Amino acid sequence: ATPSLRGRLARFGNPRKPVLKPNKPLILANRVGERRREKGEATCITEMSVMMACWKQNEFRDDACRKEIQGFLDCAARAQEARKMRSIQETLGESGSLLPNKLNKLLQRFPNKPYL
Amino acid sequence: ATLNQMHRLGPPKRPPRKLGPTEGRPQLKGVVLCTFTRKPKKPNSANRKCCRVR
Amino acid sequence: PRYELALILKAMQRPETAATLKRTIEALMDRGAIVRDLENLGERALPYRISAHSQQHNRGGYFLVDFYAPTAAVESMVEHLSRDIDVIRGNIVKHPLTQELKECEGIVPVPLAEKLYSTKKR
Amino acid sequence: AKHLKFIARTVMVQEGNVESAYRTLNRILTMDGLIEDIKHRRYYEKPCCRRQRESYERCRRIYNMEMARKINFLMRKNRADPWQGC
Amino acid sequence: DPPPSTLLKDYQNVPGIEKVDDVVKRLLSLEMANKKEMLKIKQEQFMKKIVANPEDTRSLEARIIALSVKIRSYEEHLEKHRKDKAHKRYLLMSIDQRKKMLKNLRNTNYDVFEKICWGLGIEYTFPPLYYRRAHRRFVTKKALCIRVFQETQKLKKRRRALKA
Amino acid sequence: HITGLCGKKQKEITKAIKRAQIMGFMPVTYKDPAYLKDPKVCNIRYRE
Amino acid sequence: KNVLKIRRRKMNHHKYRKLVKKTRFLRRKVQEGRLRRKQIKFEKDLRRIWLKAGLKEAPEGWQTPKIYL
RNA sequence: CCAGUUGACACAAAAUAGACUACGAAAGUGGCUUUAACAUAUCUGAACACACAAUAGCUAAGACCCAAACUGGGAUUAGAUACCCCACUAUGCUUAGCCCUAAACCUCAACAGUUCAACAAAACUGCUCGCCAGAACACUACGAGCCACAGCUUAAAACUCAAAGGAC
RNA sequence: UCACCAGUAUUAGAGGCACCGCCUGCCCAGUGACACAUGUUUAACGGCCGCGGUUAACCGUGCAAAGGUAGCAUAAUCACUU
Ligand SMILES: [Mg+2]
Ligand SMILES: [Mg+2]
Ligand SMILES: [Mg+2]
Ligand SMILES: [Mg+2]
Ligand SMILES: [Mg+2]
Ligand SMILES: [Mg+2]
Ligand SMILES: [Mg+2]
Ligand SMILES: [Mg+2]
Ligand SMILES: [Mg+2]
Ligand SMILES: [Mg+2]
Ligand SMILES: [Mg+2]
Ligand SMILES: [Mg+2]
Ligand SMILES: [Zn+2]
Repeated sequence: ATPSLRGRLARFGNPRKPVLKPNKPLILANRVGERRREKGEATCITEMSVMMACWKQNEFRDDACRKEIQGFLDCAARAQEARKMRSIQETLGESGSLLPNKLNKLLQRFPNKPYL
Repeated sequence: ATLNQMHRLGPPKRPPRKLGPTEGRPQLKGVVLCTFTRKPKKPNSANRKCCRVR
Repeated sequence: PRYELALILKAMQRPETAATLKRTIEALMDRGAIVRDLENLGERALPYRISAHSQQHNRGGYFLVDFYAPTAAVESMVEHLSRDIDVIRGNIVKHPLTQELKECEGIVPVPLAEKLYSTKKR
Repeated sequence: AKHLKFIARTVMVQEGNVESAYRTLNRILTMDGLIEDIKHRRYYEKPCCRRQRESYERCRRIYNMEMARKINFLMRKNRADPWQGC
Repeated sequence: DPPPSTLLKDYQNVPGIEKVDDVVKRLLSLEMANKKEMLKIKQEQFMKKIVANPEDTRSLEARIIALSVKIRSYEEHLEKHRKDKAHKRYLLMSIDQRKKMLKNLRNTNYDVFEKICWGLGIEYTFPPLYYRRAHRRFVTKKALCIRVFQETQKLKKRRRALKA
Repeated sequence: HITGLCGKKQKEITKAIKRAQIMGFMPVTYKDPAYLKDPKVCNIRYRE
Repeated sequence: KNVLKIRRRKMNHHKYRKLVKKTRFLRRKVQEGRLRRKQIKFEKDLRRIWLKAGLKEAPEGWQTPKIYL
């Protein structure tokens, strides 16, 4: 629920203290916050670990650790496919938040009127 | 301000002024002692003369 | 004024608890009070393994000894309680029913911002 | 120390899906209000900086609540061309 | 300074406690009362002793008595824990208000003012004119001036007595 | 915001909670297990 | 606004601090001399008062101690 | 004698409520209990006065988890006496004394009442205490006063200026 | 258990300086004392630098412990010195 906010700004009638000192005016802007994207995460951790364990048990031959290297390559291909799917969905469907353009146009249809 | 403060302080005052020659002397009679030279400030540039008069 | 003793004891048998209650009541009466009521929540489990000079126990009661002690005696009674060994702890708070409740009627409709910025086209 | 050992913050797990229990514990900690507390306790927060942080947090929270209310109120208009007159 | 056995003010009007269980009579006593009850009892006693119109709480006499009782309470408080300087400021402001009220009463009535002064006991001392804030230098200067005045007075007396 | 109490009522409730925590009538770092039979009073966001 | 007045004030304060640090013993000597001159002036004023206050030779039994230790 | 469970376990403060405007003349003050209580049912009224007053620094009284200026080193640039790290002296503290500063700024004075130069908190009506009407010099010298001796309150004078300054 | 002692770390013994005020800045290469797991101690013995430059800062530097910090000044302070 919207909390109180009367006795928080430094105003004429207000005889209290300014517990809330906003650095900018509280005016609902016609834009919305942008959704973050991209992050150096480097996926494929479980397959990397199992491949490292296999290579430690054996040496470096591809015919020995085939059971693990095949899964590692499959997981790498799946990660590439997931990256491509995310890049595609960035323009089709956004997960979590909605397209900022929708709210931008909605506010453009009925913008703010603070200056009367 | 209020009238009480203006009454306690009072109207302003007209202080005097004084140039170099005290007692009001627009035309003085000095004696020359030196005839050195001096240059102006940064913008202006010259080598005008400057005498040490008493 | 009225007061209430939040006596918190352990599961230290019946006669020992009775003797401690008698001692506390005698002290309260000597301080100039009048016994109002005597209640207790039974020697049940404690909210956490607490020490009481100086063993750990997990089973203790919450005896309530109401009284009408004077004004300048609460700190002395708290110090006396802290001095006791069998008593775990307990802050003597005034009677709760004595505080006349201020008749409130739910939340009121808080209005929106009542003018906070100038009127300029900017 | 003087409190019971294994009772609280005991998010059980099952079905070999620790990610679900991990997210549940994360949500619990976030709703309780201690992750940010520990993150700020990583170093000493000056009283001036602490008050500034609290003020900024309150302001951002009020703004976010107002924006959420406005969105919940104005999400109705999302058709396309109902009139087509112009 | 009422005795520690008298009943309260609001409880004395009703006769329900005058003839009731001894526990209630013992609980509703000054010994078991609070500071506000003692203050009210003292105010009532002073009003009945000095003020000829009791239960006023509007004129200047009742207000002056209340201010004096408040100043006494502030003094009793500042007795222990003197570091509380906010209470000292409140005490100074209350003393100033009491002085103003006494001045107003004296300007309005002189006989009643003298009666109140004799009753309460607060002497009416004139306030110091100027607050030049004397210092060590000025103090010793004034002392030397007084000494020189006495010496020159004695010298003039001797000179006058010289003529036989 | 989630509980939905008034100023005075919430203040009294939290004061009583703190008094019980200090004196020793309620666990501080957890909830009393001997009194769990409580209907859904608050909107427990966690656990849905 | 810009912090120019206050920055210049702080610079002047730092210059004064450097001045006091580089030289302070001569300042203390000048202060001692000023205190001595003030004491001498006070004694002369007391003597003038004694002379112009009718009687002379200064009242007996009085002492004029020196202030400032 | 370091990292992880448990057992006798900090003279500093309380997290979610802190998504509350609460109390004070100001700084300021929120885990609980208490000894007392916040003048004015006419207002303003002293920086010739009375009460004081964030932190800052000092003399003793013990040291603390942590940090602790200057310090020792490590990689560092021609140079680091700083930006990363480890420990510490006075110190962040109370038990006894102080000095009397602030971006003490919400830089919007108190009392009763009404519907704009620009940033900001739109204008004011009647009354009252204090201050100013150029900048560096000038949180200064000289005076005066102070338990303060490299300190603090008011506080200038000659010279230079064509200026200093706030908003967009 | 003859004093130091019929005393006990705020108590005694061996030393440097000179009450009170501002201060006691740097250095264990060398000697001494600490086995302090290789380091401490300079209020211990002792020491706090040179060459060329627009009457000097700052440059190029060599060596170690620092290279005289504050302060006072023709000194009871090597002729210069009257
Ligand atoms: Mg105080
Ligand atoms: Mg700005
Ligand atoms: Mg403390
Ligand atoms: Mg102040
Ligand atoms: Mg530490
Ligand atoms: Mg340093
Ligand atoms: Mg320390
Ligand atoms: Mg402030
Ligand atoms: Mg006034
Ligand atoms: Mg003023
Ligand atoms: Mg030395
Ligand atoms: Mg010589
Ligand atoms: Zn409530």
